[PDB]
Amino acid sequence: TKRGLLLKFLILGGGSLLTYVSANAPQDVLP
Amino acid sequence: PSLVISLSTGLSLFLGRFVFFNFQRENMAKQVPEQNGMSHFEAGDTRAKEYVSLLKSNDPVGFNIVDVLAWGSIGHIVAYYILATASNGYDPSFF
Amino acid sequence: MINLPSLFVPLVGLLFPAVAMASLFLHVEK
Amino acid sequence: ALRIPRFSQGIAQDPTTRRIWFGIATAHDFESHDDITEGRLYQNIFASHFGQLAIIFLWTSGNLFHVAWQGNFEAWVQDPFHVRPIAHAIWDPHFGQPAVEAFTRGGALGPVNNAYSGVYQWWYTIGLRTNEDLYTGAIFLLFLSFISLLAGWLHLQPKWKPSVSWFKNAESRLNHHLSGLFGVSSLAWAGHLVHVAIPGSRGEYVRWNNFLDVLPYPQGLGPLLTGQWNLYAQNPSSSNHLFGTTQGAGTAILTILGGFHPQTQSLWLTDVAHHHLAIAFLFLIGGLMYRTNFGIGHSIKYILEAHIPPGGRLGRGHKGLYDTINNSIHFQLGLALASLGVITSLVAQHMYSLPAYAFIAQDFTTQAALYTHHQYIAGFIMTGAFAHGPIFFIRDYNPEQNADNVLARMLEHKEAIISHLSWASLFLGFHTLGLYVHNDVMLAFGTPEKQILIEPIFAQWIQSAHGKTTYGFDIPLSSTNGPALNAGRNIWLPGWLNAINENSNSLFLTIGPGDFLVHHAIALGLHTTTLILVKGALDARGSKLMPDKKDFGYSFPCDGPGRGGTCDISAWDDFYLAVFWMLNTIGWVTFYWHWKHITLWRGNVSQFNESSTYLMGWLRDYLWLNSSQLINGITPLVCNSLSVWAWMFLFGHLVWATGFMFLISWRGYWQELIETLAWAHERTPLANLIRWRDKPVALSIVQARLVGLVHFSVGYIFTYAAFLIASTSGKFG
Amino acid sequence: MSHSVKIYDTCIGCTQCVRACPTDVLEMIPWGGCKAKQIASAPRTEDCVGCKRCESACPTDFLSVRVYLWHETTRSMGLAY
Amino acid sequence: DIAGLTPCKESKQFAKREKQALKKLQASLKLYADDSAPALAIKATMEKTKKRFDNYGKYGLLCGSDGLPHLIVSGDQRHWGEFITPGILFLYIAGWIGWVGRSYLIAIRDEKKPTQKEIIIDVPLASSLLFRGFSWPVAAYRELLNGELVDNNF
Ligand code: CLA
Ligand code: CLA
Ligand code: CLA
Ligand code: CLA
Ligand code: CLA
Ligand code: CLA
Ligand SMILES: CC1=C(C/C=C(\C)CCC[C@H](C)CCC[C@@H](C)CCCC(C)C)C(=O)c2ccccc2C1=O
Ligand code: SF4
Ligand code: SF4
Repeated sequence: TKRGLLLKFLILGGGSLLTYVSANAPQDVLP
Repeated sequence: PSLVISLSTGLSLFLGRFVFFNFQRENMAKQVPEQNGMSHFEAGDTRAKEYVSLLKSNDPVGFNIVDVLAWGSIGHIVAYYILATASNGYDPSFF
Repeated sequence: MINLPSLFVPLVGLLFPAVAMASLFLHVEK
Repeated sequence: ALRIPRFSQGIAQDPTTRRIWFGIATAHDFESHDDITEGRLYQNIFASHFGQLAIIFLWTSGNLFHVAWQGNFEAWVQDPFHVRPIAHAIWDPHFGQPAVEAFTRGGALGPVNNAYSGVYQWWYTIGLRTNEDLYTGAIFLLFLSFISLLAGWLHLQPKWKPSVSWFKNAESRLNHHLSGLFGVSSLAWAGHLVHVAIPGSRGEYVRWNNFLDVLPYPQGLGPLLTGQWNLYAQNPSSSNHLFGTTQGAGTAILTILGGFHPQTQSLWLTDVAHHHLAIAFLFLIGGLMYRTNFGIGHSIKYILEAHIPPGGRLGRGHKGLYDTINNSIHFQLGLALASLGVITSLVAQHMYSLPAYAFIAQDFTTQAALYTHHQYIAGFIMTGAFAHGPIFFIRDYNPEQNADNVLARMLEHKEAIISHLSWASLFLGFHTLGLYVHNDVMLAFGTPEKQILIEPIFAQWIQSAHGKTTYGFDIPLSSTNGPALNAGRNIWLPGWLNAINENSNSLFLTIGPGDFLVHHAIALGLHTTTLILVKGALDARGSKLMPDKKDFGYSFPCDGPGRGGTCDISAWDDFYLAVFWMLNTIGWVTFYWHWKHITLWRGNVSQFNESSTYLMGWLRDYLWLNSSQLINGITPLVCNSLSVWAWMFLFGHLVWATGFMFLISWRGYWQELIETLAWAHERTPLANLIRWRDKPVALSIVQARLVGLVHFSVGYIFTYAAFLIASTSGKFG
Repeated sequence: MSHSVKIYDTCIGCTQCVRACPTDVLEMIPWGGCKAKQIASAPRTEDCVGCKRCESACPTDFLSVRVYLWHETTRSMGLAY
Repeated sequence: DIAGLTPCKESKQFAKREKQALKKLQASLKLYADDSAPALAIKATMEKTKKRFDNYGKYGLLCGSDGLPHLIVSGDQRHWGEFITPGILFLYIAGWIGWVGRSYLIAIRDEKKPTQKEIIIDVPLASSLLFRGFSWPVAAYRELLNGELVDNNF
């Protein structure tokens, strides 16, 4: 609801934090 | 057994047939005719060919072979040297 | 820190795709 | 109803989905689509495949980059015993904890998949060794593969010319290439192997520091320029060698001497270099053959023109084949394809029996999934070769400009050409098939005797006039002596081309009636495959049923019913139809090696002998014997050794089968229920208003002949991919 | 082209010969002498789909038409819906 | 003689084939026909593949390993009629299939409406143009290449 130019922001942001820490982990619990 | 220098003698038989014309008439490259820039139409698809120009030195520079190829091959390349040898030079008969 | 080189399969096999399946929906429109 | 796709126009405002697909498959068809000029086009393929070379180095870079920090090398260069090298680390969150089970392979830590490409024995086989000494690869190749793009642009920018007419010379180029390129491209290679590699092979290292200080000898290039060459080849290598570490090394580059070794098969150190040298005169002597302004040599017409060997007095012309191979660009990309196609197999059929690498066959896997990615392709070419030489005939070509002229007459006297082709096949058909059912009716029937089985005489024959010093046999003038060579002897054919029978790796395997069939069934392939490609080609122009089949020639797939009933009668759909037999030859052939090899390794050879002379058995032992390993690899009893492969192998059987739809479906049925199935949405709540931007349709009437195929193919080619590997890996053999 | 498939012949007479084909072909345009004197190959073709019902009947003695149009609307394929 | 081994006069591997394999044909100690008059493995089927003893004729016949016999036919040592003898035979028989193909065909295209006389058959097999084939001495080997089917008609 300030949508006035966005979405590009939420697709680096949100999707670099559903995947940055989301894949990494400090002591596996492996594949 | 092998005349190895039978044929390196032999191949610079022919490319001295290359020492040719850098010298004798006019410029380079029968001066770039057509190379860069692109002869129209005639570079077009084509030209030239001439079954008639296999002469000129057939007779003269067919000697070029026997040059290096004689006295400068199996007969110890230029023994008549000396011309500044001290930062070294020699040069010395491996033969 | 210990044992952590896992980002070049989502950024590629996952997120790079996001970009283009989004982005390249430029074929539809832009 | 808007406007989009930025090159075509009919495609651009087509309201359906065709809009999309047909966009992503007209891209590369420059010659004639909106945006084009003979000036545009040429350059629009030029800075295209400068976009090439470019993608080949981002490939190679990473090939040398999943290797240098893991993926054994300061291992496998300690001694390369047939236990599981490495490509790269497999990493998928779907993996079970049997991440621990093989899949995870010995030396390295996390799971991996090992080099079945050769790279691993040529990054090594030209020296390139130490794991502190090694980590270059991308670093260069890539500080290269970017330049590959720079011209792309630089030569795309008008100003500093992208060159237009200059694209139809020849003479100048190819008077340049087969000297400048190849010749010095050799040479310079001859350079490298020799200063930096041969030393790295038999002898010792080369240190990143010195390059002057290192001298293959004590007293330099010595004579050499002194025409005296010979005394390279004396005590060059040895045999009590220990490959890579001198000691019985000796140091005199070049030879033809010594030969095979239980410690490495592979062409000798030197020879791949006097050769690389040796040929590098001929091309350099060859380069410098045509004009390029100065005023010597040749015009590429005037030695066609009225050249002609059996022409002269046989009323059969030769007019400007130049301004039609030159004004064609398809003739071009199809004499290009083939040569490559013929030599892609000459590469890959010589790459065995003569592999030039430190440990390869005596590897026997990488050796068998590398003859074929060079048999697939190669076959895969040939077709495309034959397929851009039936486009020349339609888009380009020019009956009034080629006539009485020997490219015509080829058209004109064509009905014969396919017939005396088809007569080969039908003969090569039932006659192979008599011999193979008969051979299979007789077994089963209890009589292994009665079996029809011709020795491959003219085969083994070629070889008892070589080195196949198999169990004696004279031959009138030869005997095994009296006359031997006389003119030849202790020079040339020394220990080499003297592998003989060598049950292990003799080069030539000892051929019998099992081979007098496959060898006539690879022959029934490229013949049938080509009656269709020769035909496909020999009238993309038209014929009786469709006389005026043109202005578009190639892919017009389909025509109305009536006349006789007319169908896959575009030169594409014969190409389309061709690719099945290029996928059936390039199967019988590859199929053949392996069964042979397999058997000729960790076991017998009698096996292929009395059990390839028939057909059932080709299915039973091979096909049915030798899958074993893989399939009980998902096993009700946990994931064992291989699992990628067998899942691939059933991914193999699906992608295949699911071709068929596309192939027995034909747009009509599909479109129509989509007519009913697009009465849904429109008539159903919580999914109304909701507009498509592309109108739901069923695939084009050419498109699906493709997609079933480009589907038929992967399945098929992804099945053997997984098959052979999944069985040449335990083996046994 | 945009619909360009040649059914032409030489008689272009249309009695017990050919009529079939959704809208596309409002001919009978007598060229000053061709026997039953009605001629050519089409009228305004920017209307209908891509049949070869076009020949199937009454000669084209050469080819006969089919799909070749490429540039292809929607009203030109039943399905723009 | 050539690549495989020698004929029947000796061929060890071949011998073993004769014996095990067939004779296990045996394999049925009895299986009742002590006197009985049907079940004929017993008599021939063996003996017809079998009394084919250390004789089969004698044929030469090369026999490789496993001793299944291979066919050279290069016209030498013994083996000539494993292709030519039954080769010219294939030629002669065919060609007198199609010599008459080009005959109960070139005899029709004439008279009055001749437009499918061929779905029925005028003289069955041709039984008129029949022997034209054995009644080929020379024949097409001249008259094909000179006249009739003459380059004209080419
Ligand atoms: C569609 C397929 C394609 C693919 C994916 C491959 C893949 C492969 N091929 Mg291959 N090949 C193909 C088509 C393909 N090929 C075709 C069509 C042919 C026939 C022409 C071949 C003939 C072929 C041969 C003979 C071999 C391979 C080999 C290989 C393997 C080696 C890796 C490699 O290629 O690095 C490629 C490396 C480069 C591109 C860089 C090297 C190029 C050098 C020569 C450039 C020299 C330029 C130099 C700078 C100029 C010097 C001038 C100055 C310094 C004086 C790899 C598996 C090799 C193998 O067997 O592995 C075991 C080898 O045997 N291929
Ligand atoms: C080395 C290459 C060579 C070159 C330089 C060209 C160049 C060209 N070809 Mg061509 N071709 C070649 C080899 C080559 N070809 C071979 C070997 C074959 C068959 C053996 C063909 C069969 C072929 C056909 C049928 C046609 C061309 C056409 C063309 C022209 C347009 C290109 C195009 O349509 O692609 C655009 C394609 C795409 C953008 C991608 C769609 C391709 C699909 C089928 C994917 C293929 C399978 C794929 C690898 C599987 C999916 C991957 C999977 C792992 C998911 C262009 C002049 C066209 C033409 O202009 O002729 C009139 C067309 O008719 N070619
Ligand atoms: C295994 C398969 C099957 C068979 C038997 C054939 C056979 C043939 N294909 Mg073919 N084909 C196939 C699958 C098959 N195809 C598939 C899947 C495709 C791709 C979808 C193609 C695509 C293709 C193309 C493009 C062409 C062929 C051609 C041919 C013919 C080539 C000449 C030849 O090889 O010898 C002759 C035939 C054989 C050896 C097969 C046996 C035929 C005889 C022996 C029948 C047996 C008689 C029997 C006792 C009587 C039973 C009948 C009844 C009375 C009970 C041949 C008839 C070409 C052609 O037309 O050549 C002129 C060429 O056009 N094929
Ligand atoms: C192995 C086969 C292949 C597949 C997958 C299909 C699938 C289908 N065919 Mg079919 N068909 C085939 C070969 C195939 N066919 C062949 C060879 C022929 C003739 C020779 C036909 C003749 C035919 C006819 C006449 C009809 C069909 C119909 C159908 C549809 C039936 C409804 C259905 O259950 O689909 C959905 C289910 C599947 C396709 C199977 C599951 C697929 C798995 C692998 C799941 C993958 C999904 C997952 C999200 C993947 C995404 C991952 C990402 C990496 C992409 C279905 C799409 C009919 C139809 O349209 O009715 C609805 C119609 O009756 N077919
Ligand atoms: C119910 C069936 C099913 C189906 C539909 C298939 C289908 C297929 N299998 Mg398959 N398979 C099956 C069950 C099935 N399999 C089972 C139960 C097993 C045992 C686990 C296998 C083991 C298997 C293996 C090991 C292979 C396949 C391959 C294939 C593919 C061959 C592709 C082709 O077009 O022909 C190509 C077929 C041939 C060229 C001939 C194979 C048939 C053999 C018996 C004869 C050899 C040809 C002969 C010697 C030369 C011609 C003689 C002639 C000139 C007279 C095909 C997709 C192969 C593949 O990857 O395809 C490339 C691979 O070889 N299968
Ligand atoms: C009387 C017979 C006749 C003759 C003289 C020929 C002759 C020829 N045919 Mg042919 N053909 C025939 C009948 C005949 N055919 C029939 C009935 C068919 C089935 C449609 C074909 C299908 C065929 C094909 C696909 C091809 C040929 C080709 C050829 C040529 C190559 C020969 C070859 O290798 O094929 C061997 C012959 C056959 C496969 C034909 C089988 C039919 C024979 C057995 C007919 C037997 C007589 C028959 C019963 C007539 C009744 C007798 C009557 C007097 C009462 C050659 C000119 C090839 C060509 O064009 O290259 C020049 C091409 O490959 N033929
Ligand atoms: C199923 C089927 C259809 C229907 C069309 C369908 C089913 C299209 C369905 C789309 C699928 C689900 C897309 C999945 C493909 C993915 C791999 C994505 C493709 C990405 C590309 C850009 C490469 C036809 O139109 C047709 C036409 C002519 C002959 C045979 C057939 C036929 O068999
Ligand atoms: S009937 Fe067919 S002119 Fe005759 S072929 Fe042309 S439309 Fe009428
Ligand atoms: S042939 Fe074409 S123009 Fe004629 S009716 Fe059919 S679609 Fe219309």
